[PDB]
Amino acid sequence: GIIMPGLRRLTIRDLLAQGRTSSNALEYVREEVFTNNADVVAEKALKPESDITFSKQTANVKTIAHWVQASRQVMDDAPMLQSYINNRLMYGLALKEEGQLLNGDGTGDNLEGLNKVATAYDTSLNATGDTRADIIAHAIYQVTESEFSASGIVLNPRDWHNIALLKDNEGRYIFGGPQAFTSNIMWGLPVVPTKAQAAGTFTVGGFDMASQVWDRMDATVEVSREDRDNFVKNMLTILCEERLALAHYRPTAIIKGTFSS
Amino acid sequence: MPGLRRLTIRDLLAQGRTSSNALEYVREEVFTNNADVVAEKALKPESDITFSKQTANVKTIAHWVQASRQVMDDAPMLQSYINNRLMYGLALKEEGQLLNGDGTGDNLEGLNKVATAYDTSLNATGDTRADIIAHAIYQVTESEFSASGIVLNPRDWHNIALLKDNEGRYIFGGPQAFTSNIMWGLPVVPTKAQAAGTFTVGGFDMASQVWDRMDATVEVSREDRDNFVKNMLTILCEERLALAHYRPTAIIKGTFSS
Amino acid sequence: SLGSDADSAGSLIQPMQIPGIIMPGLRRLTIRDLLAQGRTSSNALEYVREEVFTNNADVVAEKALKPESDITFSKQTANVKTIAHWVQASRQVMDDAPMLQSYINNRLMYGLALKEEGQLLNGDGTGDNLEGLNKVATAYDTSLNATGDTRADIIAHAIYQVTESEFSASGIVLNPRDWHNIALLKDNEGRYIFGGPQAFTSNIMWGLPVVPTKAQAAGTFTVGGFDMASQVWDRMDATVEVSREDRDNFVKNMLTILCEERLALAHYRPTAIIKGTFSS
Amino acid sequence: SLGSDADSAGSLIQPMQIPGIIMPGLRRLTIRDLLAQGRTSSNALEYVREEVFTNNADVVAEKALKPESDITFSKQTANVKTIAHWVQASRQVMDDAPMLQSYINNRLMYGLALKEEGQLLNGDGTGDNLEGLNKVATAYDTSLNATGDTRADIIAHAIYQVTESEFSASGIVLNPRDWHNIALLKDNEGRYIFGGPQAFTSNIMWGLPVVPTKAQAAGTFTVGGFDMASQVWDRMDATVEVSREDRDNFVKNMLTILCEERLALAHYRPTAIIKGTFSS
Amino acid sequence: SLGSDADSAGSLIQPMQIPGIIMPGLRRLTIRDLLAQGRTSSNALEYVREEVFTNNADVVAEKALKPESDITFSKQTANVKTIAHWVQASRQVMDDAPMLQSYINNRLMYGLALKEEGQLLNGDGTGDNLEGLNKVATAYDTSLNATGDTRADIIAHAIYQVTESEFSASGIVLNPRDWHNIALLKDNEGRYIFGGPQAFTSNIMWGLPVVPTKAQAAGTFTVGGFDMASQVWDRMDATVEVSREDRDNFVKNMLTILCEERLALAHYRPTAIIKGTFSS
Amino acid sequence: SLGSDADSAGSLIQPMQIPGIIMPGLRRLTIRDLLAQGRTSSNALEYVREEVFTNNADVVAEKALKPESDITFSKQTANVKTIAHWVQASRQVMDDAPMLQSYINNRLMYGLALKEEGQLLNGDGTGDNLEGLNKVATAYDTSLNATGDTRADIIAHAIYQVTESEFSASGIVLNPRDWHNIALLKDNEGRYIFGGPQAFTSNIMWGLPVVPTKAQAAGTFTVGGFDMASQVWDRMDATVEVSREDRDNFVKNMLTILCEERLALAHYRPTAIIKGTFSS
Amino acid sequence: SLGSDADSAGSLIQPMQIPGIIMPGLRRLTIRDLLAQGRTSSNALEYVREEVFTNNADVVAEKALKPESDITFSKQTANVKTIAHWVQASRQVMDDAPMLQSYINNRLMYGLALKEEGQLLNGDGTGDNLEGLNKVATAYDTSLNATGDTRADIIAHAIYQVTESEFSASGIVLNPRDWHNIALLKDNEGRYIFGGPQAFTSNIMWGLPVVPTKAQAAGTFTVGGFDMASQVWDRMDATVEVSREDRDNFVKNMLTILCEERLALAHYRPTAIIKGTFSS
Repeated sequence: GIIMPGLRRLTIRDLLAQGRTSSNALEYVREEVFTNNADVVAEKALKPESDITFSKQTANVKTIAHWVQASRQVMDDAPMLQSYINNRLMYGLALKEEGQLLNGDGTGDNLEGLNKVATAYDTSLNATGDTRADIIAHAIYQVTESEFSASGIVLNPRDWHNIALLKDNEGRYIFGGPQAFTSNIMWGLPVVPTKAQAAGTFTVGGFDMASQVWDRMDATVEVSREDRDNFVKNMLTILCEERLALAHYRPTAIIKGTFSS
Repeated sequence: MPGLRRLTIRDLLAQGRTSSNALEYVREEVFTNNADVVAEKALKPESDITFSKQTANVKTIAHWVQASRQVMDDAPMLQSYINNRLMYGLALKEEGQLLNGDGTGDNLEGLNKVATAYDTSLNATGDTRADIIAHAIYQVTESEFSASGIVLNPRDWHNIALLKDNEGRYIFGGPQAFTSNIMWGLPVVPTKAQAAGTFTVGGFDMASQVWDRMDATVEVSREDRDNFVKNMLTILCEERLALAHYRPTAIIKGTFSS
Repeated sequence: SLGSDADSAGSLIQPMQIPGIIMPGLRRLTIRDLLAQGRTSSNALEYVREEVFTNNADVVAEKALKPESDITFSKQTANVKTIAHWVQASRQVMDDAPMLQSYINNRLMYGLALKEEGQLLNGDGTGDNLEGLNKVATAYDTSLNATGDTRADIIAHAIYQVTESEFSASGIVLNPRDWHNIALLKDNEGRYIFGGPQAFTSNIMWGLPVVPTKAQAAGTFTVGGFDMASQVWDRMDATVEVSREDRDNFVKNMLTILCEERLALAHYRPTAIIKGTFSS
Repeated sequence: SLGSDADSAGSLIQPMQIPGIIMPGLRRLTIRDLLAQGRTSSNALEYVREEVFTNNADVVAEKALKPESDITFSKQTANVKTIAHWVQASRQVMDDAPMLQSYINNRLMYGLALKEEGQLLNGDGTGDNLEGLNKVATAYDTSLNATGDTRADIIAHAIYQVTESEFSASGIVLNPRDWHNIALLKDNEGRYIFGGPQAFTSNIMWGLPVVPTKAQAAGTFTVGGFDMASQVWDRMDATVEVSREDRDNFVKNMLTILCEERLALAHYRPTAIIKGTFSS
Repeated sequence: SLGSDADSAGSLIQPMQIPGIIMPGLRRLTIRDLLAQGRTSSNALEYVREEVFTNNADVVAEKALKPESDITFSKQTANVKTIAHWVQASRQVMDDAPMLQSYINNRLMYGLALKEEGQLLNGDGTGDNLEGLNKVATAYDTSLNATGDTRADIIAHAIYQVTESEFSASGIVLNPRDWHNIALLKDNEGRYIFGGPQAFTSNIMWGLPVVPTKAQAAGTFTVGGFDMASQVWDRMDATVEVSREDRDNFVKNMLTILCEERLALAHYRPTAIIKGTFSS
Repeated sequence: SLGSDADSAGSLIQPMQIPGIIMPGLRRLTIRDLLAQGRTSSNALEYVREEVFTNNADVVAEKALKPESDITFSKQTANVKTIAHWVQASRQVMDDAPMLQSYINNRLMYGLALKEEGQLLNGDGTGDNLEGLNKVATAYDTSLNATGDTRADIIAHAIYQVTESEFSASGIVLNPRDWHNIALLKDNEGRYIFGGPQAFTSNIMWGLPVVPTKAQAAGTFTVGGFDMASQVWDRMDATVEVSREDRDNFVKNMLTILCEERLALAHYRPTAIIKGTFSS
Repeated sequence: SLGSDADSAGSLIQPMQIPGIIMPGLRRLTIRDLLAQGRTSSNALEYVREEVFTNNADVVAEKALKPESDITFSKQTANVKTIAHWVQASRQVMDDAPMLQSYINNRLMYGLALKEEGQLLNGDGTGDNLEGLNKVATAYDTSLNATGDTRADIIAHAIYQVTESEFSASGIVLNPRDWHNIALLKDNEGRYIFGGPQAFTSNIMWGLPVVPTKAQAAGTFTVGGFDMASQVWDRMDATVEVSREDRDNFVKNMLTILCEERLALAHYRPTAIIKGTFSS
């Protein structure tokens, strides 16, 4: 009966379609333009021709990891401790796992993160005298234009906090009062608060189907004694690596913006 | 996986396995033979002999390559490929020593180093490159040992077989049958190791012997130094040899002054 | 008056028929038989060829650092190309000539497999022409040429240039005419090198099979270890399909015969293929 | 004086008669035995070969239109021509020379069978005359000629030109005189290429049977796969008939001897037959 | 001093007699046995050869009038000539040497046969002299002579010229001295053509038997199918008779030994024989 | 750092021993087996050879004085010389290394037999050196040298000079080098006389066996009828004796090894032996 | 010390005697065996040979005069000659050396038979000297020599000239030195005509056995049909008689050993023998 020493919210990784691969890099097809010309046709008449543009895209596999040097003795003395450290690095890694999935520079090392792919928020949607929550509501609607049902919201914890505590001109909580509160949800959608999301920034889309995460090697932990001089110093190097790749089937289905102030 | 040519050097030489640091044999050095006609009731000539213990050490040849741990998993059979490729790359440099070993320190006593110099006065006016090799074979006789083989740079040997009389006909083989590597009833091994313009001839079949201490192997480590922390994989390919040189007089090295 | 012609009884006589059509010159298909063949399913092929082998394995002293050798690789791609042609014939003709169809097929597969050979030998890479042998092929070493060399002297030189990559030369490809002018070589004295007037010589040179094909343009020659150097990838075997519903064929009482095939040429070691030009 | 002179006693002595006539040189009949033979029962022949094969087959881009190819066929006809000749002779001479009748025939079957070759080799093709080999035969490619070649080289070139149609050459035909000078060729040293003075060489060049006949004009030569390239079709075998009632004959005490033959030469593949001229 | 000199006892010694006269070398008579032989009993011979054959055999159009051929015949004759000679000898000698007459026979019978070949070869033809082979023989075709030919090249050419008659040659006749210098031919390298010094050298050239006879004048030569080209007809065999009553012999105590023979040379095919002269 | 050098673990590792000793190149002894080998038991040899045969045999005139001939003789002597050498070693070495004892014998017998062969060929003839072949040998005749002759010709010339003694040649003695240079003779074209690069030639010349020995000085050669020309007489065969008492060998713990042989070379016919030089 | 020096103890050792004498080169006799042999009983020979045969046999016209022929004969003489020589010896020597007498016989019979051969070939013919082959021999013809001829060519010519006699050649006689220098003939390329250096050339040329004898002077050569051109008549065989009472031999204790022979050389046909000189 081992007990987990971390958090219990929703991971961006959960909001995505997970899959396993074996290839070094993945090549797929991103649907571009869909010129739909379907119409009514009389008998003995010619029919409409629709068109579908396509673009060949490639998602490279990147690797994330870290290690720790420990005293060989200490480890053999406290068996339970080692198991703990292992189950700790998995979390410590999963945090920076999101960091990439969110703001992937798309460079030689970084991945092509969501924020880099997402369509910018439409400003003309903003009304008069409407809060921050209103903006997100507009974003959810802006997703519909991609012909995809929005599912998921990513905000900086500090921001998401103040948002949940919005009041009107009288003092009433915009959200469900303390009494009837449930969990991290909004507009009937899952909310993922992460320090990865920069303050003032936000992301919304139908992640559950827009983009999918491809796993090459599941996050694991390996240990070595003969690593370098670990042997002559009586050390134990613990490794925690994981290699994956992120694909993007629809950039339109994702949106990111900024809270004006 | 590249294919090899017809068996080389190693085959020309005597092969034998060992299990020691080095080899020690005894060769006769100077036989001061003063045997002569003797006048009656006079003092007879005094002859003498000199011996020496020559030692041939066991050297080690190897090289390694470190590849990305991921690269290996993304392509399984690659492993098997590099292995069969390092064995080759090594076995090539192996001959390199056997031919041009410096003998100094680490380097082995290569044939060309130990080999007795070629005689220039043997070259006559207007001789083919083949006439020279013919001369060499004779010089080998000055040791009382039959010539065993010839070693030439592939290109040189190539231009040799393509010789022709002042008529136009080919000497070795008329432009049909594959010209077999044979000169004056002697096997000819063309190796890149032998630099162009240079050549070697001798009674290899019993002039020198190659002693294998350890056969060529391929070992792979995952924890070598950084490796594990750099997600690297080290492939190793080593071999332990020992080259002996019984008769140095039965080996000639020269240069085509063409 | 009663001759054998139009004006008279000639109409009464029936010219004897010679059952069986006369199939013309059938060039012997080669080249493809010289390469490795294998079926595929994808429209493209990603392979790799050893580019540079920086081997520097030396002797190592005891307790010393060993040499680090390195290997360079070049990721290559072989795209699948399509070759074909069609024929539009009258539906009547087909019904009035039984075995005709069976003929046309065998007669198209030929015309098709012909351009196939023409591609493999002289590709291009650009457009749709596959990266043919000659295109990829490493150039000949002019330095090898000496003085007073024959044409056969050169091929001998070329064969050595193949050994550079380390691979036995599998065959030689020459234009029939050049090959011909070779078999008829005479020494500075007058007699023939190969067969003499007594008899013709077999298609063998320097112990290697000689492949003379109209495919190889005159003045050019190719040598290498084809059976290893490059492999052909068969996506779709050469097949013949026929449709009467095609275009307006149904309303015109017509048939459209199609003969197609999908290939893809992959090159493993260009270093093992030499191409050159006979100096006239 | 009683000499053997006419004006003395020569009258009494009668010269001895030598039985038998001195038939001139009998040329060896070839060609016919060379070509394929078969008999018919009609006045002409009809066969069909492929003429134009427009093969526009090629590589095709994606979504593109394919190359259209077309084929052409033609009905080639070979008519049955007739050859003959007659000889009028006095009935007196016929009765006073028994063995003669049976003789004339032998000298006619030959005379006719001789002009048979005359056609088969140089058939004018003009209306009545048969379309002989030379008229049909594809001309020799002058380009094949190299610099400083013997006559033997030329023939070697010829044979190759046959291969340029995918057909194995059968035999060679040259005027004896030309063939002679060839057999007597010698290298720059002085030795004979074919047969050393001790004995004459056999009739074989480049592994092919050589047929020397006065039928072939000097400076001209023919090569090809005769054994199959063309076929002689017999309608009526050579026959000899005699009539004493033939028109005027009877009243003038004459005898008319006739001899005829019905043939038809077919030329299936002309691409496999070459004819050229030596550079005198 | 009793020696064996003329003026001493030498008179007592009688030299030893060696039985048998030393007869000179006898030329191997060939020509005679080379041709066809057969005897007669008349004065001359008459045979007949097809003079001129007018071969008009040709392709005939239907309903047309056929070509007419004609033949000519000529009667050629061959006379019987007489060869002989006599030796007038004293009756004294004849009786004092019994075996002499017996000897003279084997010396006259031969002596005649020697002059027999003489006519047979270089028969003047004019008057009584038989029309020998050379006179009848067809002249050599100077046109055949090419540049850089040897003496052997010519004889080879000659043999071909015989084929123009349509008859294969069977023999060659040259003056031994000329033939000799032929067997000793060398290539531009010095080596012998017929046989290296060690070896002999059979009397065979170009597959034909060579016949060297001092009868054939130097510089001249002859080739043909002799055994079928001509026949020698013997009227009366060689005979030897002796008369003492001849002329004034009875009163001079003498004899006259005669030796006569009657021949008749028939030349059937003058076309199958060729005479020439080494232009050098 | 635990190394394998003397400083660390070098001691622990025992180098692998190689059984036996490496004897230098043993020159193949010839000459001795080239002559007649007979037994003896005296200090010297005596025989007699006809020196001068003044043959004046001639034609005689009747009753006259006949010619007077005369003969001359001489006694030739052949002394018995002695060859030997010794080596003294520590009795300790001998007892410690068994093999050495028997080894030295095989090295002294040969070491002697060599200087023996060296004597037989170039025996100074002075003092104790026996009169060797080359000294006794008759000088080559320069007159035989013709312009443009190869070294192989000169040898052939020598053989003839041997025949001048009515005795046939037995063998040829050449310095390995000179012989080698000969085997590599080329004709004016470029080919080899014996050679033919594919295979090396045997040691035979003009039917005579060739003997290349380093004993023969460079530029010098010998030819004759050795087997019947000269004879080697053995008084005492090669033997090896040892003694611990040879002089102070006792009080020094030494061991003296001796090896001697007694010979006598007889030269019967010097006229059948030749020696000369080449152009240097 | 006690050495083997003459002035010490060597006087006690007796040199081993080699039994027998070393007889010089016994030159092989030839000539005599070539010619036919038969004994006589007289002192001279008489035989006759047909000298001039005037053969006028020709063709005779009818009832005309015949040709008169004529023959001539001449008596040929062949005188017998004697050859001998004696050697005076001491009575003492003869008794002190047993086998010596026997030796002399075998050394005299030879010495004589040697000058016998010398006569037969180079017989002066003048006075007592026999008329040897060379004197009789019909002079070699000069015109037979053509431009660019070897020495072997000349001998080939000689053989032919012998044929003009109508007789086969039996052998060839040359001075060994000339023959030898001939076997070493090289073509314009440097190859040996007879036998390549490897092989041994046989004593045969132009199919005829060659006989090299010192008897034949250098530069001279003889060819013919010796086996029946000349016969040697033995009157008295070679014998050896010895007397003590000869002259003063008895009072000086001497023995005169004699060796004589009586021969007679006959030359039947000189026309079958040729002698000449090499133009060197």
